[PDB]
Amino acid sequence: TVHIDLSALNPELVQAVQHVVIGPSSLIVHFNEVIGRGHFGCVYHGTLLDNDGKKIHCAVKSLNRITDIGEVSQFLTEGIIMKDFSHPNVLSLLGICLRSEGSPLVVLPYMKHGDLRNFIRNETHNPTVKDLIGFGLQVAKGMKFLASKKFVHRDLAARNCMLDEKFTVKVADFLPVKWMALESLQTQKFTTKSDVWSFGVLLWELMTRGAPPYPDVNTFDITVYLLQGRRLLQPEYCPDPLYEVMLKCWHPKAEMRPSFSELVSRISAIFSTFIGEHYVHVNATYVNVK
Ligand SMILES: NC1CCN(Cc2ccn3ncnc(Oc4ccc(NC(=O)NC(=O)Cc5ccc(F)cc5)cc4F)c23)CC1
Repeated sequence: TVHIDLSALNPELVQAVQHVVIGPSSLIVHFNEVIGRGHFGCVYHGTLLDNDGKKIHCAVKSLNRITDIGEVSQFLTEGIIMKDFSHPNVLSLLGICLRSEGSPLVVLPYMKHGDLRNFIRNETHNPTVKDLIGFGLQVAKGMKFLASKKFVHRDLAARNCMLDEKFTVKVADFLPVKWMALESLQTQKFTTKSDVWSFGVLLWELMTRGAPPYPDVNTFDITVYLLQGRRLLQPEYCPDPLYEVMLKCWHPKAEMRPSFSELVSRISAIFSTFIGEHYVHVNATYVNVK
């Protein structure tokens, strides 16, 4: 029972929130266990009673409160944006259950290992070149899926990719100038080819085990830096063929950049050549760098 006129939302718009709803008669939320509140909502640990037995772990997403109906359609329209995202490498929506008491919730599958960036930066973890390339391969597969749905991410980065118990990457979304294409920096226009550029930066984050891109650069003022004729350097443990792909992702002519289908293809080949014997270590010069 909220004190806001919600049905004044977008009928012939957000009516699909029903054929996706999952009655509270099966979802248990743990408001005491907070996994993390990014900035525009609190995320807790949750459980789902699948049908009449199967219980499953998950991450419940909720918002502040009354800042009007506008932001309620924003949190909903979005969660519904994931509804059609049926791909193993894309973070999906379990459903949306409604109490309407002052904060609707979106149910996501729990990601045991959190985000790809914190996971790889972890010194207790021991990824090989193969594992890191594999994570990158999984990201390209999800992006290949998203591009096919004509969905432009606009914010692809290791911090936005989630990792689950089976080590399956789920591309997700929790101005990032350092991941932006030259043409986007200049004309604020985002495209799939601009995601490919961000994917090239993401591969660099992976091979550097989460070092921040261009530490030394003004940020913004990245445009002037790139225009001087610069790109991120090849990480120590990055295979040449992979750096070559990174260089392609950062092509000056967007249309000249490989598609995500080509990226999956190219990267699956590179990945196939490694056996898991080359361990990737952290770079002394990147450590502690923000
Ligand atoms: N970097 C942060 C740090 C905290 N961490 C919280 C966390 C830990 C474990 N989990 N498990 C699940 N979910 C956890 O948080 C969340 C992680 C992602 C989302 N995403 C959305 O709400 N929406 C989308 O992703 C939309 C979208 C989907 C696909 C796209 F290609 C583009 C956009 C919501 C969360 F709540 C969590 C998290 C990553």
